[PDB]
Amino acid sequence: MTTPPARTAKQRIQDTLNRLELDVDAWVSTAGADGGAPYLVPLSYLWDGETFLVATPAASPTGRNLSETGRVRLGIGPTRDLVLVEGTALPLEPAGLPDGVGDTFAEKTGFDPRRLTTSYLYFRISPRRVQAWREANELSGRELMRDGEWL
Amino acid sequence: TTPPARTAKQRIQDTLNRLELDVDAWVSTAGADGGAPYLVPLSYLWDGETFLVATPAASPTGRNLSETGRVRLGIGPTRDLVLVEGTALPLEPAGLPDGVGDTFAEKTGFDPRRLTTSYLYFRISPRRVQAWREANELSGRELMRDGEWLVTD
Repeated sequence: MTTPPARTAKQRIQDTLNRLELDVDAWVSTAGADGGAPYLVPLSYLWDGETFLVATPAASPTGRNLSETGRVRLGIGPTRDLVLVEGTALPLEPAGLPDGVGDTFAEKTGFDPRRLTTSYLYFRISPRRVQAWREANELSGRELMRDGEWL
Repeated sequence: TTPPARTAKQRIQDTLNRLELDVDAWVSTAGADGGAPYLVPLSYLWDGETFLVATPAASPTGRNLSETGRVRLGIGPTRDLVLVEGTALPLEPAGLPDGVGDTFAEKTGFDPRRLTTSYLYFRISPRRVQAWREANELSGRELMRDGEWLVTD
């Protein structure tokens, strides 16, 4: 076993899409609206090929930060074979979520916010930047998406 | 199969082993001006008491750490996670305690003291730690609060 050469954007994108399809959990990094207030939690996600869907209690720090700021970073994969997403989050009421999407979320993740009595929100997160890199080798071409578009 | 939920004493020992073993952490920070999250993995050294990370002073992480002093760390593989909330203080490469720079370099593979780019080390004092595996361990996941490991009364 050795270190593979820096990836072609094409091969990195393929690897990145496979990862997003396979993994169930992401590190979800947010910040308080009032400054110097980082927050980090793991959440299960549903990826559909263009946006992520997650769910958290509306009153959780994360819920509040996604609701109040709309800004999120996702860390997915091993730290030496990572996918980092900068995204924008919009809240969705469980009661309004399309039936099939709700069902798919619950099949993928093993829980269903619609049935929980604690007030949850779903958040649909639209990727704006995506970085993927293993090693220093791959820092330079790490940006795979900028402004919602694969490069 | 899903093993029964670990006790607090065994979780703590397992958590300490994980901290001693893993090389990298997901380092979560925020800008001073609000709604500005930042996330990146960095290498760390854990000594049983504090974490030590190093980054260019001018990196987004370095700037957030310097300006805000607050950090969250996500450590461990899938469904065996450790989540740390901590406060961070800077150490110049020339102001490390004796022996620490060497230990850091051996653990991580790089030595800020020998690089031209201006690095800071940050020493992170944990205040809260949570650790859990499957859903059955959501209960009992908090292992440190207010800077003290939790020991049953």
